[PDB]
Amino acid sequence: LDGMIGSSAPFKNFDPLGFAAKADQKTLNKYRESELKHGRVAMLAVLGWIVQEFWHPLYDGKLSSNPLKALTEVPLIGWAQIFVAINVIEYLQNKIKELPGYRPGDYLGTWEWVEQSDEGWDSYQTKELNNGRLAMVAIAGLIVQDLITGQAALEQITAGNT
Amino acid sequence: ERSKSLPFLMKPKNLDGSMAGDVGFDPLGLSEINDVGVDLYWLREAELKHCRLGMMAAAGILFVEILGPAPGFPAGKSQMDVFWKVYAEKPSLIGASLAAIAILEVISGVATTQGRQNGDRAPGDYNFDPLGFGKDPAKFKDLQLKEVKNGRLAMIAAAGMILQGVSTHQGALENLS
Amino acid sequence: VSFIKPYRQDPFVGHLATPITTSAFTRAYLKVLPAYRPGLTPLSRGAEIGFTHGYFLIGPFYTYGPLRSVEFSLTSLAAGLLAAITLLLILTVGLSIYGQVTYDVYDNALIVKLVRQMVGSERTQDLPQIKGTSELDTVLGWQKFSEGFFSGGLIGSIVAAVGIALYSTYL
Amino acid sequence: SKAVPFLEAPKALDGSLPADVGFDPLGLSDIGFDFTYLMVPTKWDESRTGLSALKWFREAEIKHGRFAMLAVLGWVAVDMGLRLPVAKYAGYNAVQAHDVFVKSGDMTVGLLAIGFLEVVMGAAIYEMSKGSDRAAGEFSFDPLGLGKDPSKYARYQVSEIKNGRLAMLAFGGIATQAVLTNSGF
Amino acid sequence: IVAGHMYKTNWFLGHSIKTILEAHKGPFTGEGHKGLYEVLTTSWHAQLAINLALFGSLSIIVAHHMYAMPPYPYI
Ligand code: CLA
Ligand code: CLA
Ligand SMILES: C/C(C=C=C1C(C)(C)C[C@H](O)C[C@@]1(C)O)=C/C=C/C(C)=C/C=C/C=C(C)/C=C/C=C(/C=C/[C@@]12O[C@]1(C)C[C@@H](O)CC2(C)C)CO
Ligand SMILES: CC(/C=C/C=C(C)/C=C/[C@@]12O[C@]1(C)C[C@@H](O)CC2(C)C)=C\C=C\C=C(C)\C=C\C=C(C)\C=C\[C@@]12O[C@]1(C)C[C@@H](O)CC2(C)C
Ligand SMILES: CC(/C=C/C=C(C)/C=C/[C@@]12O[C@]1(C)C[C@@H](O)CC2(C)C)=C\C=C\C=C(C)\C=C\C=C(C)\C=C\[C@@]12O[C@]1(C)C[C@@H](O)CC2(C)C
Repeated sequence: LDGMIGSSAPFKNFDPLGFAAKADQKTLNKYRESELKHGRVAMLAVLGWIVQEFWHPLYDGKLSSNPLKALTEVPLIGWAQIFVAINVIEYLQNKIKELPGYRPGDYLGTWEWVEQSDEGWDSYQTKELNNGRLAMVAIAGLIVQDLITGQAALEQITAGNT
Repeated sequence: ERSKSLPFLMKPKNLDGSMAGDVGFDPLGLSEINDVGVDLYWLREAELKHCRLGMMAAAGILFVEILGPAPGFPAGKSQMDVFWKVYAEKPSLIGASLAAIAILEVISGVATTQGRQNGDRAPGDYNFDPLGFGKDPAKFKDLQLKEVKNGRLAMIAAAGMILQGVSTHQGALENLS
Repeated sequence: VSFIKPYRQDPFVGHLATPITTSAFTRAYLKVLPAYRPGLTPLSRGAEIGFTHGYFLIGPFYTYGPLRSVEFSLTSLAAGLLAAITLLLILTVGLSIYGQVTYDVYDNALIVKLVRQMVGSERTQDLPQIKGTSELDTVLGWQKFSEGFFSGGLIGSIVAAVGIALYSTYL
Repeated sequence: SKAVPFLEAPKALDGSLPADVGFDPLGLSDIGFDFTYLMVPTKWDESRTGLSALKWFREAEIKHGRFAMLAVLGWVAVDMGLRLPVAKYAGYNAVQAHDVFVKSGDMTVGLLAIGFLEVVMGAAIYEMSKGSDRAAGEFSFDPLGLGKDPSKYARYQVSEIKNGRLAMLAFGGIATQAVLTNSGF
Repeated sequence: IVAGHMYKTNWFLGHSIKTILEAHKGPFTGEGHKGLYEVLTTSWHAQLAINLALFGSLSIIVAHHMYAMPPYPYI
């Protein structure tokens, strides 16, 4: 709800509940960090959901193609390694956050090269944000549908449980 | 400013009044093509060649179907299928006719391109007036108009006869009745 | 926008500021590594490097050595551990000779200033010159670095052997 | 506006077109796309200033109205008999005559002839886009001559567009109902 | 045949290779393909390089697909 990147045509500066009208710059940076992290994690989660459903080469097959079921089938020592890798990545991100000129979601340090941003750079950042938002909605829907129905995405669609 | 044939269309720029049969009927503006060696001269020469070929073909079909074939030639009343009967027994006639037409068409193309280049020959002109039917003017324009109209009608007729013979495998007047 | 620019505004260096050389991720990741982590003595840097290196070095020797075993064998583990320790010894010998022939300094970040201020009209290359201002760039610093590498390599190799034995036995 | 009074106007329905009352709730008469490019995909001519979507829509509406009027006349005719004085047209209603005649090679001939006429008059539309003074739906077709007396021409215009709208809706009903006033579902 | 109706030659129709190349810039590539059209229309050696490289690669691909799927009877 500022001159921040992420304002698109359907709803420009979409803050209907006024979360940003009262927040300071630090809280807004925190909100942008949370939104970008959620969007990236959700894009990965949606892609993994679908691909796992129609392709699970690892673990010598097995590891039932329905997600939320393979969640309880991974050896639980591979879960620990994924957890530790995510933790090390976020430790590195925390270290990045104290670098001078840091921008909320910018872990590549594009502020080093991008002074006086263009419209293409802002448009690409907005594209990433919008894809992340769509993936957040999609992954929430995926998890809820798999919980209530018990079938996965391409399985529920194939049968016709819509 | 509006074409005489199509009042809802502006006058085609390249068709003023000169050519016989000109009524401004160029809805697609094909007369303005000036590429791939195609222009108004080439289009008019092609139209006149088509007119003459269609006139000859329609006259031949009607003659053979009405008055019958010449002695020693096959019958059948289907002109699109009697060709293969002639070729089955007199292939040399067909081959010689094809070679003659090929040579005459090479000459025709050379003449068309030359007359287009050093403008001295009107499109479709081959100086073929052995009987002197079009020597004087004020009759040449009327003869050109008659030839163009008859040739367009015979073009349409000959295309119709070709399609009818290919599809129905019957004679033209056989399809008529 | 352009994501490649001359390094530090010098178009004549043989280097470029690409999204890999000078990215914030690269900065933080290289600044958390023992070789560049702030607040570490050269002995601590050497110890951490040796620990990590012995830890991942025992792996290939134990797994693919001349005395492998598809099951767990104490002889295979001992062979891999000894090979890793001897390789660490060879690396420590290389470090020692490299430091012996490279530096002649016992306290850096000062001698450079002393010869930039109080003149250096001597045989040079010890008073003047002096490449690098890190504590690793001294005779004393590199000696402690090699000592730490060697001790940490032994400790990390032993720890990795213990972990391998535990994983092969209790899993 | 004069219809749907709680909406002022689309933007381009000033009144320069006949049969204008202002009814356009969706604002379809403001699309910036020049639909002549659906015919000539490129600008082609440097003098092609462009054709407003409103004029293209008016031409389409007039053409639709004429098509629907002739269509309802034909569909009503084949419900009450009235077959062509020739064989192979016996009785097969209107819901089935279309397919049986598409089979018998003459609907293709009709398609070719209608396409020829459509191409000529679409060349007229393209010239209008180029900037000819010809108005939408004006093919200068007044053979019998009941088109003089400009007041009569304007009245007949509004009449033709209103009748075309009525005929469009009536044909939609007739084809949807499979005829009820003269036949059964 | 469809692919042959792509580039603008003599009518107001088709593509200009100069306009296509000059529009393909990027953050990592500076000016992008600007000037490549002038390079490939003024240097026979550049055209020979591209054509010969792709031609040899095509020959190797042909060699593979030949034995892989024998296209001739009794070969
Ligand atoms: C939130 C992300 C996420 C999570 C938690 C999982 C979780 C899981 N996946 Mg998976 N997957 C994901 C995304 C994810 N996936 C994506 C995006 C793809 C497409 C390439 C796949 C493709 C995939 C296949 C083909 C298979 C799994 C399988 C599995 C299961 C076993 C773990 C495994 O072998 O992973 C394997 C994961 C991969 C091969 C690809 C992971 C690539 C990661 C997500 C991208 C890089 C991450 C990086 C380290 C951190 C980002 C850096 C920066 C942005 C900060 C487990 C339930 C296996 C299974 O049993 O299926 C039922 C299996 O066979 N996944
Ligand atoms: C939208 C107009 C339209 C269309 C598509 C048809 C279609 C049809 N009618 Mg038909 N009809 C119409 C209007 C129409 N009618 C009108 C308005 C009347 C009353 C005058 C009739 C009276 C009528 C009778 C009496 C019969 C048919 C029949 C038929 C069918 C057989 C014809 C056929 O196979 O195609 C042939 C091809 C076409 C119909 C395409 C039309 C091409 C025209 C001829 C080109 C010229 C149009 C004209 C010049 C427009 C002038 C405007 C402008 C130039 C100024 C066919 C389904 C016959 C049948 O068996 O039906 C069950 C039948 O017996 N119709
Ligand atoms: C480069 C060139 C010439 C030239 C040049 C020059 C030389 C350089 C000089 C100038 O400077 C330029 C230029 C361009 O003019 C081109 C040559 C022309 C071509 C390419 C010739 C094409 C002729 C094809 C024809 C005319 C075939 C017609 C077929 C029929 C079939 C008849 C049937 O009876 C058959 C057989 C079976 C029956 O069941 C039924 C049917 C189907 C009706 C009707 O007849
Ligand atoms: C080309 C030709 C015939 C070609 C026929 C062909 C290809 C047919 C081939 C086929 O049928 C076969 C064979 C077998 C079938 O299974 C296959 C096909 C293909 C169907 C005849 C030319 C025939 C050519 C002829 C008759 C030429 C006559 C020339 C004369 C009279 C010249 C006179 C002059 O030369 C003088 C005397 C003095 C000069 O100064 C002035 C003039 C006037 C020029
Ligand atoms: C829906 C429709 C029109 C709807 C109009 C509406 C809602 C208008 C509403 C308003 O006016 C009111 C009420 C009041 C105004 O103040 C406000 C508005 C809003 C303006 C037309 C459908 C129109 C639908 C049509 C025309 C469908 C035609 C289908 C045909 C002709 C099929 C032909 C065949 O060929 C096949 C396909 C197969 C062959 O085998 C058989 C046959 C049958 C021969």
